[PDB]
This record gives sequence, structure tokens and C-alpha cells, in this order.
Amino acid sequence: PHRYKPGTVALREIRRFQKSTELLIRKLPFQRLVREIAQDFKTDLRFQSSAIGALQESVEAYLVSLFEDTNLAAIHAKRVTIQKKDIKLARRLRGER
Amino acid sequence: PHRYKPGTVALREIRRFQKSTELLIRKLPFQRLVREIAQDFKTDLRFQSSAIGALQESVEAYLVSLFEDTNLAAIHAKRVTIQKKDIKLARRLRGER
Amino acid sequence: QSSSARAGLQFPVGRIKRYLKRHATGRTRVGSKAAIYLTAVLEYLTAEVLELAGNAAKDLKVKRITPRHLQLAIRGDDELDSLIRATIASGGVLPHIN
Amino acid sequence: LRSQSSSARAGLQFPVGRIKRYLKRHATGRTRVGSKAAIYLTAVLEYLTAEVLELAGNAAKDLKVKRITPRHLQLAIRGDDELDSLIRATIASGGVLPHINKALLLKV
Amino acid sequence: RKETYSSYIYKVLKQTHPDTGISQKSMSILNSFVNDIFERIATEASKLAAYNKKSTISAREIQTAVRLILPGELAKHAVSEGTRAVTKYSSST
Amino acid sequence: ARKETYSSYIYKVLKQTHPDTGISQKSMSILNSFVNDIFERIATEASKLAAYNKKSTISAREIQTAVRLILPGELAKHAVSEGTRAVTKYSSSTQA
Amino acid sequence: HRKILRDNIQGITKPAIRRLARRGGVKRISGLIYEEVRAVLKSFLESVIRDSVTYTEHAKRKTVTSLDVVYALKRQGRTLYGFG
Amino acid sequence: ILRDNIQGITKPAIRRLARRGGVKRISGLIYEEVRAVLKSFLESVIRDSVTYTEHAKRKTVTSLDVVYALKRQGRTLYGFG
Repeated sequence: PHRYKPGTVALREIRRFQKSTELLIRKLPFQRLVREIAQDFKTDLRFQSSAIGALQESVEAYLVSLFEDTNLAAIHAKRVTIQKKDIKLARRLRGER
Repeated sequence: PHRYKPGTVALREIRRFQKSTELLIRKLPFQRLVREIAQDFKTDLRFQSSAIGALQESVEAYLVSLFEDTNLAAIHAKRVTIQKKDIKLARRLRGER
Repeated sequence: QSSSARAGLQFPVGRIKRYLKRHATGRTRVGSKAAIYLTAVLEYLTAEVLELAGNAAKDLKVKRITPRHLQLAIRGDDELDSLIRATIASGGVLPHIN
Repeated sequence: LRSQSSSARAGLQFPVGRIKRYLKRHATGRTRVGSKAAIYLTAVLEYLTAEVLELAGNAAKDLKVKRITPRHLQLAIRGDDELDSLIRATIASGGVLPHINKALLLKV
Repeated sequence: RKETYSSYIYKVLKQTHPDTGISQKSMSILNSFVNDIFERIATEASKLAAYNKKSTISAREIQTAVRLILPGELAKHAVSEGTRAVTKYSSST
Repeated sequence: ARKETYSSYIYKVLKQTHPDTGISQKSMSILNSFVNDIFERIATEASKLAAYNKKSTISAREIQTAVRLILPGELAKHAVSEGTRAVTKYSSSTQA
Repeated sequence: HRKILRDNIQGITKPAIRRLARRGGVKRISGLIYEEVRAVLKSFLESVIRDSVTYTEHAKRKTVTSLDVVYALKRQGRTLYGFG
Repeated sequence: ILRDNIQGITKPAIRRLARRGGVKRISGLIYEEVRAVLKSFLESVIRDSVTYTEHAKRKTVTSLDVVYALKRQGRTLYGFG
């Protein structure tokens, strides 16, 4: 059988996301979760649907900013994975509370 | 002449300066600095003392911010010196320009 | 009779009337909500300047000098996110280490 | 031939009644010259062009005819000349630029 | 115009504990934050009451201004005395 | 059922810069959001520095200053070149 | 009617977080990036829903638009483009 | 007099100026990149300094105008005038 290295999912999945800019996170569970975090401050809110699209690509943009900086902060320290000190230094340098 | 171990004397000089709040760079050095960087790209113009004092205040505050979080980025890599790759990773996490 | 006292509390309202007029956009602004700009400025300046009483045992010094107010504005984590990129003239840093 | 000041009295292509309206809607004080202000039409003309010319640049790169959004984000990160004009550049379904780093490839 | 706030700063520091003193140079720091967060709440109040295109600026938009920029704890007790003092103007006729 | 729109002048200037291409609706919305927020920040600092100069009416020198201080140097030299060129053109308001 | 609905807060999961995570670029993941990407999407999304729906309610309005959340994203300083 | 000299060779002040925050043992070669980063920051603040001065139309500089510029670049060194 044909088989090639665990860990060499890298470059083919690199192009496999990179050609397409469709929204990564699956939609209506994400609707459920934003509905649930919103639902416990004030009543009877709805969403407009393109507002869900807006907050969806907002979390997409902020997450890709997050682990792009943890990616190069991981390679800052001769390291091949990301781990918890990497994301914690990202959340040091974030500047936003 | 008895002077013991280096390195924790670095710590008492650490606390020595950051107790104090003296304007830490030297005056006519920044004077000639800011003239001879201003006069070239736009022509001969004149300064005022409080304005130039405030602008090296800006210079001090910005660069002390960048080297303290440069220190945090350096001690990410389990290491106690300060080296250049820490600095440019600090500049890049700080919003490249 | 007097507008700060017909209001009652201790900020002036008559200048922030026209200081809002100085800055406004909407071609119309109300003549009765000076009563909240003074409340805003009362609350935020007291909610910084009363904390300056925490100088006492750490300074035993009677005026509120320029490093010292930031030297206690830092540990107000509820405060530092209101002067975020803002920074002092000659203020110092709250010290710490590794 | 015509007795009508046809709104491009410089010769530009954006609506000047809209520029008079946007100047009297930012509208701080009370007297604001709406006659001189075609010198902001020229700036919104210059960067209409400073996006659509590199629209025309990456229009060849995807072999389209219809201009769309991922090519808009590759043009929004054309270059440092225009990253900084829109410091927070993220446009809707814009994706990202292609980037592997030099770190991970080691011929393994 | 020559116009400051530092006297009202001094009256405030007296209606604290009156034991301390306004220092020589921090009152400029106090002036600079009172006018800059004054101006930025004025900016956001301007355009937030401009998005519903209502002509004046008034009570509802100001309490939503002074909640929608300043963070949680001082915001909610801030708006508590905001309502307090604005009733306290109307406390008399 | 009544809305000011930007897209019309946008597509005519797109077709005149480059001749032969097409557009798309969400890309129409991203560049009209771009044009109104770049107007938004030039306008805000235009009012701000026509406030702090203690001068009373908005002026072309003031907004040439404004466009210099907001956008970086490459499009600074561009935008000032056609700022002066546009004011040369509309200033030249003759019978012919 | 009461709409009692509990956790979807883990609801995007290890393939979902790894597909967003490699979409950002990183090609080697460690076995506990569950909980921190949890907590940080908690933080960011409660920030945006707080400011957005609070001044949506300022608009006398109990029903959110999209223009309110994009004005909140520009209020936060992360101005999204192109939904109006 | 107006002649160009090199104040980029500022002073080695960073071996006390990095002694403002918790810089441990230093190990050097930072002098040239601390030189580069502070020259970038000073040129960034000084071009909009002179920008308001030509909008000031008088050939001095001043402090209220420098704090106008200083917050409009975002790096608002607060509180001096």
C-alpha cells in the first residue's frame, strides 16, 4: 500500500485551504453558539443574517491573526509545534483587554 | 577590594533605576539629534524647548515599551541575554510599522 | 439660581454647554444634558484622584506629584484601560521581574 | 455650445452634489465652503484608481472577466504602499495571501 | 480661549480628603485627560446620535455613550450616578 | 425604500480606467465601504485641525494638509499632484 | 419559550479548530489547543456582542441589524469591510 | 550655521536606557537595531511635527501642536501641554 509521512499533511493542505477564501467555520452551530453567549445578557435578541456573516468573518479574521502570530512566535524559538506558551505570549502582546 | 558575584548586582541596579523617574537620556544630545533629523527632509525650522522635551518624552516611552516586551520575548526562549531576533520579533508582533 | 448649584454638584455646566457646541455636529443639542457631562467628569476625576490618597503610606508627601499619580494609576487595571496608549510625562513603571 | 456648468468643471468623475452633502454632513460649525471642495473629489478619484489599477493588475492573474473579492484581498495586500492606508485590512471572505514560511521546509 | 479646569480640579481635591495638595505639574496631566476623554466621548456621542439622524443630543444617547466606551465596573456605577445627578437637576422645578 | 448609493460612479470609473472587465456585488460593497470610510477619516481630522488652528472656515489648503497627513508618501505625492491639477482645472472656469 | 440552551461553546471542535488553525499557517499542533482557542473566542466574541447589542438597544431597537455590528467593529478598532 | 553631522551616533545610552525596564544581561549587537528602531520612530513623529508647522504657517514648533500630532499618529504620549 502507498503511504507517506504523518506530519506531511502540510503543503497539500496549505494549498488546500489557500486557494479558497470560503468561510471556514461551519455556520449554524456558530449561530447557536453566538446566540447562546448573547442570550445571557439581554432578552429577545435576534440576529440579522448578514450580521452573523459579519461576526463570523470577524472571528475568522481575529483567529487567523492570532495563530499567524503564534506560528511565527513558535518559529522564533526553534520549535516546530505551537504550544501553550506561544499562545500565552500572543495574549501578552495583544494589547486589548 | 571585595566585590562579589555579578548578576544580582544587575538586579539591584534594576530596582535602582526604576524606583527613580529621571528623564534618562541626555539633553543637548537629543537636541542635536532632533535638529539634524528634522532639518533635512523639510527645511530650516525652529524649535521650542517644551515641544522638544515632550518629543523625546515620546521617544523614551515608546522605546521602553518596546524593550520590556522584547525582554518578555527573549525569556520565551528560556534564555537570559538579549539578541537581535528577539528584537525584530518584538517589532513584528508590535505591528510592523 | 446658580447653575452648578441649581444642578447641585461641583462642576461647571455653563462652559461645557458651549464646549459641546464647540465640538458638535448634529446642528442641535439639548439645553438640559449639561447635567450629565458634569456627572461624567465628577465621577471619572474623583475615581482617579481619590485613589491618590493611596499615596499616603507610600509617600508621606503632601502634594500629588507627576510620577506618583501614575505610580498609583497602574494597579487600577480598571483604570489603565481608560488611558490605554496614553502615557505620562515622567511617570515611572510599576516594577517587577521574571 | 452648452450653457450648463456640467458638474465636472475640473473634469472629474465623482458626483459633486454628494461632495457638498458630505462636507455639510460632517458639519461642525456653521460656515463651510462648498465651492472650493473639488480638491477632495480628486483624492477620492486618486484612490478609486489606487485600488482599481491593481484590480487591473491581478485581473490577469486569475483569468476572469468579473472582478471579485479574493483578488481584492490579494490587491489589498499588494504592497506596503497600501497596507498602511487600510491598516486593518480584512475584507469579507477575503482569505489571506499565500504564505508558507522558510521554517518548515527542510527536505525531509 | 484661556480657560482651564484646574480650579475645579482643586475644588474636587478639596472635596476629597482636604489634607493633600494639588501638585505643580500633575494638574496639566489632569487637564489633559479631562479634555481628551471629554472630546472623545463627544465624538462618539456625536456620531452615535447621528446614526439615528435625530437632531439633538440628549439623555439616552449620552448614557449609551458613557457606557459604550468606558469599561465595565466604573461604567455601571458611573451611569448610576449619571441618572442620579440628572434627576437631581430635575429634583426641583 | 430610499437609499443613497455609491456604486454608479464607481462602475463608470472602473470601466474607464480599465476598459474590459466585470464587477461583483459584494466587491461593490467592499469598495464603497472603503470609499466612505476614507472620506470619514479625512473629514474627521479636517474638522479637527480646522478647529485647532483657530480658523473658521474649511479651506483647500487645510484639506491638502489633511490629505498629506493621513495617507503615505507615494500616494501623498500622487494626491497632491492631482489636488493641484484639479484646482488648476476647476479654478480655470472660463466661458470656453 | 424560555430557550434554555447550554453549551455550544466547545461546539466547534478539533477538526474545526485545526482547519482554522492550519488556515492561518501552522503545521504542527500540540495536544491541548482545545481550551485556549475556546477561551479566546469566548473573550473576543463576548466583547463584540456586548458593545454591538448594547448600542443596538440604544437604537431603541431589540432586534439587531448588521450595520450596528459593523459600527461596533469599527468602534472596537477592527473595522470590517463590505457588509454595508 | 547648518551643516549635516551624524547624531545617529547618538550616545550609547541604551546601556542605561534599556536600563529603564527589566532588561537583564544584555549581550549586545542591539546598538544598531535599537538605533534603527528609534530612528524610525523619531522620523515618524517628526514628519507630522513639521506637517502641522506648515499648517501653522510660522517657522517655530510648539507643544500643543506636537501633542495634536502625537495623538494623531496614535502613539499619544499624553499630558504635557
